[PDB]
Amino acid sequence: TYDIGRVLGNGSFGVVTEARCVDTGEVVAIKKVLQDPRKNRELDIMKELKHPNVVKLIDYFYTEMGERDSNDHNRFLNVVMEHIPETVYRVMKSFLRANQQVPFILIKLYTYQMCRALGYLHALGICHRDIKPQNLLVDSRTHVLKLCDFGSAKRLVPGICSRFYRAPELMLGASEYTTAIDVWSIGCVLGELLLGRPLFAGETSVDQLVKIIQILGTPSRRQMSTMNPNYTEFRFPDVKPREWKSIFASHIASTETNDPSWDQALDLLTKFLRYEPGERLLPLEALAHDFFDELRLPSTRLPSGGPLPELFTFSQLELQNMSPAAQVKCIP
Amino acid sequence: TYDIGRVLGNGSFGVVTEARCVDTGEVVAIKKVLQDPRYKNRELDIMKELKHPNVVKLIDYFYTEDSNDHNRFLNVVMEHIPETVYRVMKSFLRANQQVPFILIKLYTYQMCRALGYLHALGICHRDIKPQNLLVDSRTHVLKLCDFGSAKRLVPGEQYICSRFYRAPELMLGASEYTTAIDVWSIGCVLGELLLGRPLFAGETSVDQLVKIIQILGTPSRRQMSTMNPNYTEFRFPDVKPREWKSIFASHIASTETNDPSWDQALDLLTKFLRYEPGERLLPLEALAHDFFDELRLPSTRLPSGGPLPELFTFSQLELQNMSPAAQVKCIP
Amino acid sequence: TYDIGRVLGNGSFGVVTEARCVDTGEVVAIKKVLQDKNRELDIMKELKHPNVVKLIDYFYTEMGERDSNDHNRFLNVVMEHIPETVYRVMKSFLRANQQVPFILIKLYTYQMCRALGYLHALGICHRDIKPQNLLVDSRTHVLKLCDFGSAKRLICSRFYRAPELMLGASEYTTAIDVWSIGCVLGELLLGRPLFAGETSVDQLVKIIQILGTPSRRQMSTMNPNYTEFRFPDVKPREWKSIFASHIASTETNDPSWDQALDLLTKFLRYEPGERLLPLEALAHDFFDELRLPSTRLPSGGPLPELFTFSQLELQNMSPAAQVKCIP
Amino acid sequence: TYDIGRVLGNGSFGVVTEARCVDTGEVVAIKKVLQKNRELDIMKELKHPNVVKLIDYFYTEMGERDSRFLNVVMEHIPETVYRVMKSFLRANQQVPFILIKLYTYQMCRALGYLHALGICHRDIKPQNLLVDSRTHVLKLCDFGSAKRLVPYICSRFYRAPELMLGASEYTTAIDVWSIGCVLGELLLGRPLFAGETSVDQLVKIIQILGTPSRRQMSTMNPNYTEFRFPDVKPREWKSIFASHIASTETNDPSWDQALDLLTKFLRYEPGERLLPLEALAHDFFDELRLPSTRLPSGGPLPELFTFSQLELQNMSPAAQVKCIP
Ligand SMILES: O=C1NC(=O)C(c2cnc3ccccn23)=C1c1cn2c3c(cc(F)cc13)CN(C(=O)N1CCCCC1)CC2
Ligand SMILES: O=C1NC(=O)C(c2cnc3ccccn23)=C1c1cn2c3c(cc(F)cc13)CN(C(=O)N1CCCCC1)CC2
Ligand SMILES: O=C1NC(=O)C(c2cnc3ccccn23)=C1c1cn2c3c(cc(F)cc13)CN(C(=O)N1CCCCC1)CC2
Ligand SMILES: O=C1NC(=O)C(c2cnc3ccccn23)=C1c1cn2c3c(cc(F)cc13)CN(C(=O)N1CCCCC1)CC2
Repeated sequence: TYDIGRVLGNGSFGVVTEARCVDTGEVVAIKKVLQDPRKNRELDIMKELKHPNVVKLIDYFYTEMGERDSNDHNRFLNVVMEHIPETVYRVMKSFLRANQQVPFILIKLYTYQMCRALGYLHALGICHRDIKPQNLLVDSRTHVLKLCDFGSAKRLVPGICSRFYRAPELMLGASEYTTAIDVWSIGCVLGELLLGRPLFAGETSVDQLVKIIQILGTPSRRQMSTMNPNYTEFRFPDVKPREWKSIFASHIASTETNDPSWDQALDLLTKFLRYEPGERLLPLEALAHDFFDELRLPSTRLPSGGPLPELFTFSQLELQNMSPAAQVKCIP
Repeated sequence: TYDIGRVLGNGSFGVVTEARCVDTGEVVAIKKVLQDPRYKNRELDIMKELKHPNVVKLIDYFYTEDSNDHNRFLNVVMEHIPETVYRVMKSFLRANQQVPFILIKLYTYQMCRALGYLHALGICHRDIKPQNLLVDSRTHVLKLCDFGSAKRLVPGEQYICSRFYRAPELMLGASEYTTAIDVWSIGCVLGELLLGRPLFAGETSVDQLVKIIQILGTPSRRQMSTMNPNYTEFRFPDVKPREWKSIFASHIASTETNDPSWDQALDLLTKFLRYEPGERLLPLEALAHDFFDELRLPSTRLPSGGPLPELFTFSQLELQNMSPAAQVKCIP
Repeated sequence: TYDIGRVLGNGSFGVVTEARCVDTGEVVAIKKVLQDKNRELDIMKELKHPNVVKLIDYFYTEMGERDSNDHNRFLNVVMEHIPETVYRVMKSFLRANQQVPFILIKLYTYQMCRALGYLHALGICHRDIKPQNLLVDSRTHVLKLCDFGSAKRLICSRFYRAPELMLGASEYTTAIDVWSIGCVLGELLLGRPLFAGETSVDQLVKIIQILGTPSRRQMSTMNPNYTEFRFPDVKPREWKSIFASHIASTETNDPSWDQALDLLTKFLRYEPGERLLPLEALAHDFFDELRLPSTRLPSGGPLPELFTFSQLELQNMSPAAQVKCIP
Repeated sequence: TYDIGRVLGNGSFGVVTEARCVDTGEVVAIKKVLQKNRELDIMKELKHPNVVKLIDYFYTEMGERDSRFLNVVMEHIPETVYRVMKSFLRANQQVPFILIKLYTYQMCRALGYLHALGICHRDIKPQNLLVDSRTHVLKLCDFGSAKRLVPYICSRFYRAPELMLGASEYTTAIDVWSIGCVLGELLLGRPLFAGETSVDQLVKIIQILGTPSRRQMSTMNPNYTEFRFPDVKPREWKSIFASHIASTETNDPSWDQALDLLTKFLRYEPGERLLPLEALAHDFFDELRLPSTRLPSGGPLPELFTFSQLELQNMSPAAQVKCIP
């Protein structure tokens, strides 16, 4: 049913390629992975998701190979998905090359839809576990953002690489963690969208723990125990917490032009990037932040002038995972 | 001119699959990786250079069959060896049996010699682990492979997700290192061969440094900085150095007639696993160690009874990169 | 003693698995069969030959009680491990749309004959020779017999079974293994089974369509209960007809095609008594290439063991065969 | 959940072993196969008085290395028709007619059920027909060869003639032919067409059914038309059992009804072989429908008549009034 043509980089190690569905002429994305045919976690998770900001699962099928053999005729699972041409990663580097900041309306739209998508996932009990700009699909014309790449997602049963966006509890080898690790990533994406470069760029985990400490300050004994208990008494150098207003001072200087956006973005950044995972602002709660107040005004449009994408038709599971204060605030 | 059938696994990015050469009837391994024909492939150029009894032979290579494409598929054809040190180890583990000292000697020797040659060309493998060490049970030949991470370390430049066998300088944001990182791996493999489990098994960059310190002791201020200068004044908790006979006490206990095997292996383990990369015993130099004296006796055989594999017909390049003291000891 | 791992497949009446010998690190095959004395193990203890699997060890494993139930007892036969079969090598070339090179057809057929000649010299009949039983190492191109669950001093296969067996014969000779040798030479040259019928009737017809009608007397040397039994009358075809297309595609100014087919005709004969004996076959011109000193594997390597005949092998070779076979 | 113990033998593939369910103490049979299965998928569909119940299934791993066992758990019954047969054979005695009727009936009803789901068993033989000596219940088992036949195993004596001619395509009638061979052996004390090979067997079939016509031959395998086969005359079933009919006599139509039922089963043309659910209404089973009939033990007869809706749907109207007592 599909013409496979041209490789779109690499997903969860498996290969992702462009494809045309011959019945409709439409282009789709096909991630082919090597499964053992006697159960694939990513595809079972994909079958559950339905949300305005998650890639649609379209079809799936196994490659034939034909060559039988009393060893392993391998077999390849083909997951067919909605094709969206860009990522938040690309839009950023496009603005970077232009030495220009992403407009605050796009930063608001992207962070919102990322938060809403990750809240749904967490409401189903699913943790994406590898949120980074390279996974946040974007449509330049409608500025829809969709989640994708669920090769690392998992239903965290009580009892991954890409290092710039991992939660600090992960870099300390926490043997147990919560869905909050995605919230730390949300903070890192929002952070990079505002800064023009990663907030905590470091080659290894040691290198990053330092850079996080050089900003959040030295973690307390109690904070350290909420991340990894085995390190409750592991002492770090005593660094005093630096504050966002300072790090972005130059950006606030050059850009800022009659906007409280910078105050709201940095406040929202603070509520995401917290050592104690339980103290991190939950994603569906975050939708109510004043940073998104612009998106609920009726006269707000895309910079193009076109209409805003889907933002407000919350499902009941979305509403159920919102505090009463949040439920009143989000109604546009 | 190959019948491609059955996937062996995932190498550096690409997939490796078994294949039959239709001209000779022989079985080979084909690693298919996603190249860009407009650029150069590092792994293939490196392999094109290697000729050594303990490196996989490069047999052939070819590209497999629009604008906006660019992404083509490089097919590298190599010698097929059906096992790894990884598989042999987990084999003995299940039997609650220690790998015999004759094999621990054979494998570590051939690994050192393969890595000594590699260094003599200026190449660094950068990801030595049991899974890369091909083994043939019948001859107990060991060969290096998986050169997707190899590189001719050029002073002045700058990310691997292999966890247990990386050198401490790598787990700090080093950005400059030497071929000594391969020697640290040699130590971890020899360590695991003797212990039945990884010497420093911890899931993250941070957890492992901790596990290494609980054994090697806290690094001195100068030992740090020969690893990563950016962390010279970084103090760790004060751990006392453990004794290898302590870690191996139970293994040393069970195996009666300790002989110098345990003493020579632990002396050789000590000379590999050193914080300062510059103080680590060089791989060809290691060949002359007393641990391998059994390999040089004329009456020594494999446990099967068969003859020992290639061990001593050193090339001229090997000799030039051996201290004169080592050469008289190594040539039997 | 042994670490048991991968299941390689199914032998005669049991499962065969990979295993590591803990003393040596070597990989071996263990055939575990239900000992509910074995014949196969007695047969295995006798065999020593370059082209038979080595018997390495054996031990019993029991599950349950005894006088209570019937518990279980299992014979575990430990053998030399070879990683491929002729069956696998064949299907590999088939997928490639390629003929097995004549040097490998020579090597495999030669070594198969020698093992079966030795086996027969002991008076043993293998009784189930097929590509799945002919172990091969691509690296050396050594061929070894295995799977002796049917061997016997005088089956569920059908494609490589002799015509006498498929006629229900009660008595047979060791020449049933020579028919199987030819059906393997045939598949190596045709790229597909010479006689491939699902059943034990469909198969005789496909044989008849090539060998012609067995004479009144020929049918009597196969199964006497069928002498005066008439079959449809087909005229015998010629192997050069059946292989005409292959002989064209593979061309060459070599006598291999003529020599290979001359050997096929001498193997595949209705009369068991007229079939070329396995050790006599070694002297056939087909294997003259193997006796040249300059010959190598296609790889470039040395040829496997081919000529160091034991004294028993020599006793079962005609004097003409002895001068032709010693290089 | 299970203690795996004594090995009972080999089914279509894999080994079957005795086992105890630790929860109930009950004994069950576990078929362990090396694996979406077909046999397990088919087993999951069947629920009928004369098919083994599938109780459970579970997989064991054993290994964890780069480059599985299905365990099918079933109702345990300690005998087969095969084992009951050798019992009377060794006893120099014929299987009682009430038992022949019971076994053939339950077998027909089980295969009739199986066909109504579109499944073909393809390897019915005495060794597959479980029996309980106490109740004389018969249940089908060993579905490793079953398949639904959307248009290669070594079963010998009970294969249909179209199968022994390797017919690339066939119908569920092959199970009907086996029913006939099982009934036949129950009456004769030995296989009807026992031969070392297929050749020996067609020869034995030809010596009884006579030489097949071209069109009969074309309903089996279109190939081999007008090809081979001497002129052999059809023999008579009453001749074959003449010695048995003497010794027994009985003054009963049992021998006539059995041989009539044998004739309607063992026919070259597959479409002309008596369908199984039809077979239940045959006069042979009239005794099983009498209220005063009991087992030879004195006990009650097993389940025989409480037909599901599908069983009724595949019975001719004449058959339904004949079968309901
Ligand atoms: O349309 C889609 N539906 C999906 O599910 C899906 C998908 C599936 N797995 C992953 C993993 C990461 C990112 C996206 N995906 C795509 C899909 C859409 N592009 C992709 C690209 C590579 C790729 F591999 C998959 C996709 C290239 N590209 C991109 O911007 N990149 C790739 C990595 C570096 C920069 C960020 C532009 C569009
Ligand atoms: O025969 C060969 N010639 C080569 O060049 C080569 C090769 C190329 N890249 C790599 C990376 C790692 C190891 C080997 N290779 C192989 C090659 C040989 N086996 C391989 C296996 C997987 C694979 F993907 C490649 C190969 C499985 N296996 C094995 O023990 N494993 C795989 C990883 C976990 C356990 C260790 C058995 C032999
Ligand atoms: O190493 C060995 N030493 C022995 O004695 C021996 C052995 C014992 N019984 C039999 C029966 C048939 C073939 C070989 N054997 C083996 C042995 C070696 N492989 C085996 C395979 C299955 C198996 F079941 C046994 C073995 C798989 N395979 C293979 O190519 N196949 C299996 C059947 C279909 C295709 C042909 C690759 C290697
Ligand atoms: O209790 C059960 N529930 C099932 O499903 C089932 C079963 C599963 N597969 C097959 C295949 C053939 C026959 C029965 N089965 C049994 C089961 C019950 N016996 C079995 C015997 C062997 C065996 F392997 C399985 C079973 C021995 N025996 C028997 O009379 N034999 C065995 C073959 C030669 C003579 C006939 C008496 C009881």
